[PDB]
Amino acid sequence: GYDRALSIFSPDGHIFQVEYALEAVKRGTCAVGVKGKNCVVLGCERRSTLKLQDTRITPSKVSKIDSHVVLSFSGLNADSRILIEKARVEAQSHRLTLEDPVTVEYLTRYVAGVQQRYTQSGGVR
Amino acid sequence: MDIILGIRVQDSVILASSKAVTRGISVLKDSDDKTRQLSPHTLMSFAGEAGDTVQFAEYIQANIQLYSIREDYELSPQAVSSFVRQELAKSIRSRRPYQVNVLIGGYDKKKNKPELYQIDYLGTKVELPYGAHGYSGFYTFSLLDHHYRPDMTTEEGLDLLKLCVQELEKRMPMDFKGVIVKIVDKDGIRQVDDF
Amino acid sequence: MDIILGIRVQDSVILASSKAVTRGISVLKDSDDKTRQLSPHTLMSFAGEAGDTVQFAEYIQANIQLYSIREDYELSPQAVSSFVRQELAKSIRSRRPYQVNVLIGGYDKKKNKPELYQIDYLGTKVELPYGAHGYSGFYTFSLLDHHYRPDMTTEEGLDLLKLCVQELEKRMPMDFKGVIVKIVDKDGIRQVDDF
Amino acid sequence: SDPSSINGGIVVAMTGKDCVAIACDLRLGSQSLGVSNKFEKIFHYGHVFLGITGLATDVTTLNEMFRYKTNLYKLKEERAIEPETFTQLVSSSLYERRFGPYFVGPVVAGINSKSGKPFIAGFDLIGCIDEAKDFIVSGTASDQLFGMCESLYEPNLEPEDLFETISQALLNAADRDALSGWGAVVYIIKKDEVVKRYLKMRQD
Amino acid sequence: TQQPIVTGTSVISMKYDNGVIIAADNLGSYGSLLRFNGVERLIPVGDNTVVGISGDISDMQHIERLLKDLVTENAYDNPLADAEEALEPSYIFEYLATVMYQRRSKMNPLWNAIIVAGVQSNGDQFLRYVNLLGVTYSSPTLATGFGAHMANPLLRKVVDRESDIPKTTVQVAEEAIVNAMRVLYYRDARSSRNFSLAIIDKNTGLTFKKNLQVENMKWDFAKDIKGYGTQKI
Amino acid sequence: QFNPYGDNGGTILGIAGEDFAVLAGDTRNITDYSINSRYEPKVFDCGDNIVMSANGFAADGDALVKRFKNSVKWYHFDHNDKKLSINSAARNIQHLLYGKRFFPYYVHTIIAGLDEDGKGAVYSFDPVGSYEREQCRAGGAAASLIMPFLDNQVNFKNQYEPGTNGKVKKPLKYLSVEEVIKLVRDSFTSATERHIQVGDGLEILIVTKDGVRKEFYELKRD
Amino acid sequence: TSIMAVTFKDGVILGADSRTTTGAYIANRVTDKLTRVHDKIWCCRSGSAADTQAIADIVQYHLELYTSQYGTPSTETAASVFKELCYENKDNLTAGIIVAGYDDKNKGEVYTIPLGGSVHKLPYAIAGSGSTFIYGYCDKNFRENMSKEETVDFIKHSLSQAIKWDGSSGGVIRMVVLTAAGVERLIFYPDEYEQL
Amino acid sequence: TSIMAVTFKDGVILGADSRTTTGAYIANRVTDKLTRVHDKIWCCRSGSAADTQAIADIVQYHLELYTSQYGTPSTETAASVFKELCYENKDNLTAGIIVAGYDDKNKGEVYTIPLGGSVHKLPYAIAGSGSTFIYGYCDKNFRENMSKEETVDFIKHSLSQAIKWDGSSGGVIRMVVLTAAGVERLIFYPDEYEQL
Amino acid sequence: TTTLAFRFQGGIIVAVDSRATAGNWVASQTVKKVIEINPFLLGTMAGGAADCQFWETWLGSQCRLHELREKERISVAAASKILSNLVYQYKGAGLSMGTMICGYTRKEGPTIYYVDSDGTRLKGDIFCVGSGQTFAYGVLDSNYKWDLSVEDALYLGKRSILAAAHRDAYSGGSVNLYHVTEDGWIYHGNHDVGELFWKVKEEEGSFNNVIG
Amino acid sequence: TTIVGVKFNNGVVIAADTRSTQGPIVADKNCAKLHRISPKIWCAGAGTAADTEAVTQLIGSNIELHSLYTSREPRVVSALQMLKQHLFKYQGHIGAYLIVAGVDPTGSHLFSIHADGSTDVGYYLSLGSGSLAAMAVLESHWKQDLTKEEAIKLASDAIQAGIWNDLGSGSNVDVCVMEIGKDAEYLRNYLTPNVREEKQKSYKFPRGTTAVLKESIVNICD
Ligand SMILES: [Mg+2]
Ligand SMILES: [Mg+2]
Ligand SMILES: [Mg+2]
Ligand SMILES: [Mg+2]
Repeated sequence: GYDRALSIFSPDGHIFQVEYALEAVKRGTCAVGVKGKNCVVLGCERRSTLKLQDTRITPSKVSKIDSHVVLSFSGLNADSRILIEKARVEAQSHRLTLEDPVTVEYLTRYVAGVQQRYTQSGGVR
Repeated sequence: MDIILGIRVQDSVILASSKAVTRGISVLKDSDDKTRQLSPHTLMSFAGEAGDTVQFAEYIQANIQLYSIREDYELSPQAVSSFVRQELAKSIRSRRPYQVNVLIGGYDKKKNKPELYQIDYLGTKVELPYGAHGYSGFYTFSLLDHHYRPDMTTEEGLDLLKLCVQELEKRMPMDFKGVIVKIVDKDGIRQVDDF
Repeated sequence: MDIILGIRVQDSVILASSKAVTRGISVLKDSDDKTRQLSPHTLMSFAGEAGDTVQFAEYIQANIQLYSIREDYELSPQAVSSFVRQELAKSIRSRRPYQVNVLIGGYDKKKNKPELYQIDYLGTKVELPYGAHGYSGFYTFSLLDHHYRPDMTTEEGLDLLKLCVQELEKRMPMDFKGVIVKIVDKDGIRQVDDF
Repeated sequence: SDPSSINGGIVVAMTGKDCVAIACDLRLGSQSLGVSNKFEKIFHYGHVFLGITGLATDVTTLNEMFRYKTNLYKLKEERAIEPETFTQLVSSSLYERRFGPYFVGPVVAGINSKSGKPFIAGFDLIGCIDEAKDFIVSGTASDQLFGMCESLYEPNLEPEDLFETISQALLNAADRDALSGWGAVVYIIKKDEVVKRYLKMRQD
Repeated sequence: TQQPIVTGTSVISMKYDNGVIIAADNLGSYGSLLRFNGVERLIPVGDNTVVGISGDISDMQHIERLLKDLVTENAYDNPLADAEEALEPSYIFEYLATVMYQRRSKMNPLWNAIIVAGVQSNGDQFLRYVNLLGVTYSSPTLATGFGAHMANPLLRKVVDRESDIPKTTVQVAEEAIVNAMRVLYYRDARSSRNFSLAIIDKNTGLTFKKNLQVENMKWDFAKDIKGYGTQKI
Repeated sequence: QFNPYGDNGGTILGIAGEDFAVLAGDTRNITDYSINSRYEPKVFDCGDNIVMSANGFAADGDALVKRFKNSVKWYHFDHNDKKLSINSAARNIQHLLYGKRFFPYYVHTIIAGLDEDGKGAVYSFDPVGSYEREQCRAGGAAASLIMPFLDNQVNFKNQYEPGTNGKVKKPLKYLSVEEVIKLVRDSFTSATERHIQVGDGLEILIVTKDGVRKEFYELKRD
Repeated sequence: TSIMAVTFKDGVILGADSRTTTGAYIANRVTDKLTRVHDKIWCCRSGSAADTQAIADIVQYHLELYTSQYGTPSTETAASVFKELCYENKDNLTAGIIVAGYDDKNKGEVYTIPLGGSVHKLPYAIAGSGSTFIYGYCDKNFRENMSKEETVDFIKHSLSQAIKWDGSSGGVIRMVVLTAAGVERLIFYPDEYEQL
Repeated sequence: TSIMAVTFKDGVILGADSRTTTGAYIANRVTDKLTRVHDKIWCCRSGSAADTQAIADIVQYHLELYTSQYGTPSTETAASVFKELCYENKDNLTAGIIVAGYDDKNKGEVYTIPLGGSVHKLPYAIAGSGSTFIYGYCDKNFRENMSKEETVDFIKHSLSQAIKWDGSSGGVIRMVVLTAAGVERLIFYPDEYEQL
Repeated sequence: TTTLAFRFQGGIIVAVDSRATAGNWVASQTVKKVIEINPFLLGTMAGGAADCQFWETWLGSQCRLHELREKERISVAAASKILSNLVYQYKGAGLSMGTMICGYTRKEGPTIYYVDSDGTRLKGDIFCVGSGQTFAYGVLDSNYKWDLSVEDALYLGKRSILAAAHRDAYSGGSVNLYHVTEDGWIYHGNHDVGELFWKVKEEEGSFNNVIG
Repeated sequence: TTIVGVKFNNGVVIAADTRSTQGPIVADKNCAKLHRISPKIWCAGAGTAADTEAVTQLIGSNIELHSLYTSREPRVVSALQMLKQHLFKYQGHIGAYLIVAGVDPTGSHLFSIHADGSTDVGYYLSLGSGSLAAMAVLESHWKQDLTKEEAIKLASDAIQAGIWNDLGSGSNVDVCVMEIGKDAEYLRNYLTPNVREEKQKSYKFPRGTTAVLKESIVNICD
């Protein structure tokens, strides 16, 4: 298997590949989350250099992970699908074994854990 | 386990499933629901080897729920039944096969038709107006051959089912402790509380 | 066959015996009287191998009736029970043994005491305050250990028996279709019609 | 399907000074199900005592058989059978069924009426005589009885002491066997008085 | 899982005051066929240990190779290979015992019973048994197969407990072993007349005797035995 | 077909005092109707004031004892020479046995020592690792002969206070090491009389806060 | 067992080892497998010791009764009686018997009776487990009309080899010489025959 | 099968019958059971034809590879390779093989490898079902340092007898002579050997 | 074994015997067949002593890890399901377990799950499990009402195990009693059948089949 | 069992141990395995205990009736023939393995009978589980022309080999000597090398220890 340590420390203590991943996020369309007294709203910019789009079918920016939890994102779209698919699988696996849907904190911790794992594993960015 | 039936009428599918769970010479439970909702308009009843039954049902349930979330869409009964069959067809040549028989009752919203699928542990699928697994069928199939009509109402279906349960309660050697009855139609899945 | 019970109270012996006869997956009959009057104050209930049961019961019945005519006298329950035991004890080392278990309830007129004898197919005899054959005892013996008293009336006995049947109807896997109950006392043998 | 351990039960016998003791539990079961708490396994024909463990139908049958044979003996011999002689009759009778045997472990105890000697003997199911000065054991807790007796026993115990010894041997052997217990009876036997005592023991 | 084909019968042995004796016949049976007659079943390891093997001969030859290779390995980077770091009998035994139990645990046994006889560097006598199941035990006398039934009773008359060992000379002990070998030849239908014997002594070292024979046999009384009951002539 | 199990006979016995514990076992090792050895010990000092016997199939018993001794060695290496408490030993041994749940060690295992309050402790195991602390336990071939005796003489079962109408039980109390050794010796001589696999010798390991002592007694050799 | 019977010029000689076995244990190392059923009619026994003894005992009884009524029986007659028992009870016997006797009309005769209870009249016969190993040898070395000393040597060498290879066979080599002269018992110990 | 290999003054001779059997049916009456694994290292095959062939084919491959790297292998080496295969796969083989070869240092050598995969170096060796019947004969008639003609006669007579008694053996007697001179194939038809 | 656990007005009763057998050999009379997983969770043991003992203490380790990771006590549903999913992996291998996972949580209330080695998992109000289960059922069922006082409930549980200890040869030794409430579990003593039988006979007037 | 027979100058001697087993349990520690068939024909028996007793008693009975009928002392070959034909008829199902010996008008005789009906003749014989231990001694020490006292020693030594080395054999040595021109001497417990050691403790209980529910006088008279 391809094994290279891609995320590594530099002399100043930074992991440049992680920081460069942040720049990809900074380049992504804006997304915002505001929580009310009795709700949460997720808002998302969609850049307008694209007309002739088909809005029916184009992947929407907010994804349902389970019927009670949603995930939005800024950054590389193709990357986001991988995190969403894993999150959706874990959501069903949690219901199967614990007989209760995920807490938002749990689901977040899982997704966060996946992201961290890709920062100290060989062969991946 | 043992008794699971299904009848498809004009506008709904009705599943009836025995309530007893017996291990040895003891009825451990008389209120067991041998069914899982796979999607809002699809219900699966099941019977077979202890443990295997629920483990399989819940595994299928998890898989269909995952699909629903991923596509924000509900698989047709035909699609679900085909997925289930394939899963069982794999299982039969495994190291340890799932020994579970199932009925899948669903309302297809695109066609506005109810649908009943009978599938045994080998992955043998058939669509039927009425179906059963185990010894049940040896009494009920002949009775439904006689009294069943394709244009029946949900209420006519329930009475037809009451006949089946009456016969089983007369001639079956074991006390299966009555049935839980569920109706699957255009408005989803509901449970008849008095039967 | 399957369920046969017996309770001896102050002034009578009560036998309760299931009504079902099952061959395969069919209950052929739900009103079977698993009992024979051996003499006016002696009743024998029985359960075991199909055919063997009745053949044995009727054979014993014929023998006791013959004795009664020859002596113009009624054998005591103890005497009858000992005759029955010996017959079974012979049988067990035969080419083909009778596979029949019995309860013998009798009222001994010389002692004015009711008597209950439990005898299995090996010819194992015991006199008991209450007895059962088959899986029945696994539920009822513990229950009678608790609620039974030696000075009970026939009516208290019947209620105590209703508890036993209720428990069996809750926990037994098979539908034995209720019981026929018979009382043996100083006035002979009568059948309770509503149970 | 092992006939000697369907019903369960035990018998033990011991000699003392000018006395013998024979004891048995009271259980009769059908495998795990206990059925009767009143099934005595010790019988007597005149002054000769016989205990029998094993298949209960054969226990009953053999009692009825030895009563039959000892009654006829007495009528023809014009005297009660002695234990040495009865022991021989038991052996004859079991070996007669050599290839279709009674599934039993009989034990004989008694005091010879002429010599005054205490006497005990045990038998296998096929009639072999095990004679002993000290003790005989039998039943489903026979291993346990062997262990109790072999440590607890001593010769020439007085009747009141022998009672304690045999009762303790039986009780503690019974409590390590699932198929023995549910009551106990002890017979203390002297030249011309016999005392029967029911023991208090655990009912599980 | 196996069945033994070519087999060796008893290995017998005992301790005496200064050392140990061990013996075994030279036969490789093939069922009831007495097929091979030049088979050495005592294998010396160094000048302080002899390993006697019974049971399957194909597995015995495998063990020979293991022991021969063990010697080679112990010499590697070992300046004291013929001195303080020479192979002890206790080392050789624990190795075989380890292998035997591993093989039984993998359901593929070496179909043998083995006795390791020798003298440790401190002068102590070593005698221990191990078999196909990995079962091990020590005793003043040890024998395999028929030997356990017929030799041990004879050898135990000489050394019945630990305290009898200093009182037993090599002359007495060898007499008993040689006598035991005769008895087994009378009575074991898978034995041969020819055998080997080895003495390991804390003073005289290893003496290995080949091509011995059972002698001084009683057969003369055979002539008087006629019929099986009533026959006179 | 190859049978990977054998039966080496013998029998063992653990009794726990107030400030001591004994673990006894005969020294006879058998297969079928032959004696392999009249003195082959099967009760071992494993360190940290823990004695152990694994009785039944000797090859399995030796492997187990070997592995537990090795477990004790690594417990020291990994936990700063900490003493392995008897309760911790028992639990470790459960995992050793249960690790072979589907190809078990054919042994009844008993260990003895002192608990962490200085009180005598005996633990016994079934072949797959069920374990229980007890005052008293015999294991092996003659366990059925010995155990009911110990119920009577160590825990005073079925013994009542004279005159009390069997209403007051004989009161429980700890026994001296002198009394316990008497009960052990009598247990084994009785067992030797009536069980063919038991005989030759008896070796007792006693455990106090001062360490591990031994005592050996002859048993009948027939 | 290794057994054989050999006709020669003056009569017939029977020979046998002396090993009786129960598994690999030698229950008897000095057995006598050469058995008299009449003055000059003998047999060699192989198979179950119990079966062959019970049979020989019955045959001896029959021939004693034959003798009392009709005089001396022929060797053929003796062999027929053996056969009848062996054939009719073939399901419950393990007996391989060689019958050998001396008439004055018929001289030496050998009949062998294997497991089925068939009868086979032969110049010589070999039987028992050890016989397998000397078919080659015996076929190459047997001649008709040998002398007594030649026949004794043939048997001694043959059984020596059978004993050498068959672990079930062993002990001494017993022989019985049947001629007009009478009946002679010979024995040969290991130290002689082993080193032939 | 009946097979054997015999060392003698000038080298070694291998011999074999030619019968291959499936039950009582003779699948091949002219089989060649003497098989070359090297110029002057040959083997006699008995047991399963498939097993012994598969084995010989593997051994021939090994010795060809040995030869390419280290020169001519010893007969001991060839026997060791046979053993390794037979021993390590003892559960799945029915092969009784005799290995025979000629060195110039070691002259003639014979190693026999029975079912277990043990190795036994011997002056001569016999194997196969037919061998049982000639243990007696061969032990009595074998001498060391025989001449070529004497050895050919010993083998011819021995296998003649094995064939006479063993129904599994039969056909022709093949031999292979291994000496410093080279390799010679001999054959002997029934009409010759049957009436020895 | 005989074990039971029932739900009622005032929480959960759990009662077990203490016998262990090797065939007809009574191996122990003093076995602990209840395992305390946490202050609010109990597990009962029937079948293979080792299997139950080992996997139910293992269960406790898994429950402890759950509350470290989720900062919250595990639900009875989830605890029972860890054990049942574990045994289902071993299905066919020959594990022997009849267990009941009893406990209270805020979200569930008092809850009992039957879990066995064929992989069966059932929520329920009453279960009896073991070789003496039928005897315990007979008594328990006939005297059970939801409204029982804590005092009467404890006795019924104890009396039901007694019933089985008496009749079932493979049950006995002593009774171990537990009560589980909103505040957790409370132990209610070890009750030797030696004394309990005679005490109950006298005080209750039951067990007339027995020579008094 | 271990049993033996040894011939000497003027007669024959037989011996046996005294252990009886049921599996690994010792049922009888002092059972008599030397059986009288007639006054001067004694039989040592191994195998199924009841079978050896019954078959020995039955033939013993028929020998007595024969002796009376013929007005002659019974011969060993008669007992041998009657025993073997009986046992053969039963095809081994009567598990009696017998060493038959005695003196009669014909001389002194020694035979063995297996269960199955096969008989052997010899100067020294052994049967039973301990027969190999015994035979090892007999093969080591037997010679032609033994005295009575030498034969007894050899025989009892052969039984001892069984007692010590065979788990199927133990306790005592019984001997019977049948010399020509003399009464047979049955030496019951000729050796007793397995006397139980003094117990450490008396287990005699305080009177009143055992809880009692009822008493009653039992009537044994008429
Ligand atoms: Mg109980
Ligand atoms: Mg012994
Ligand atoms: Mg193959
Ligand atoms: Mg041919």
